[PDB]
Amino acid sequence: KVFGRCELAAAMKRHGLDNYRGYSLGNWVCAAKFESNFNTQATNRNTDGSTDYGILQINSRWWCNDGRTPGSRNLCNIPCSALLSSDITASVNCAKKIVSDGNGMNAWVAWRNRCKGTDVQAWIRGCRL
Ligand SMILES: [Cl-]
Ligand SMILES: [Cl-]
Ligand code: NA
Repeated sequence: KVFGRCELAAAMKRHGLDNYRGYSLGNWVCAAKFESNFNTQATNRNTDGSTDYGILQINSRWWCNDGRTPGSRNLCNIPCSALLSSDITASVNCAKKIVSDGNGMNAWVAWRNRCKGTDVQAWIRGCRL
């Protein structure tokens, strides 16, 4: 599924991401935009053989099992394919564990490089929340 901007904001707000660990809704929408272009089916292979999955590009080395990342952990206890569903619930629940692990949203390289320190509220402007 390819979300619209306001549609995704509404879905994320309902799943409890607005101000989760102090990160306002605009941060999560901005990160999803630049990680996946709002596409729940996005995948990208990394140089170490791990793969990033889904709307928030969650990585198989630490967070989910895809059966081909040797010596990886499965800290969210999910198959990585669950992160590609049109229902973002699995992605959101796993992202909550990532953002709580100490490094906040710096875990997402695109957030660090393209959202951090910008006017992230612009990403939810005009949406009916
Ligand atoms: Cl915001
Ligand atoms: Cl933080
Ligand atoms: Na894994």
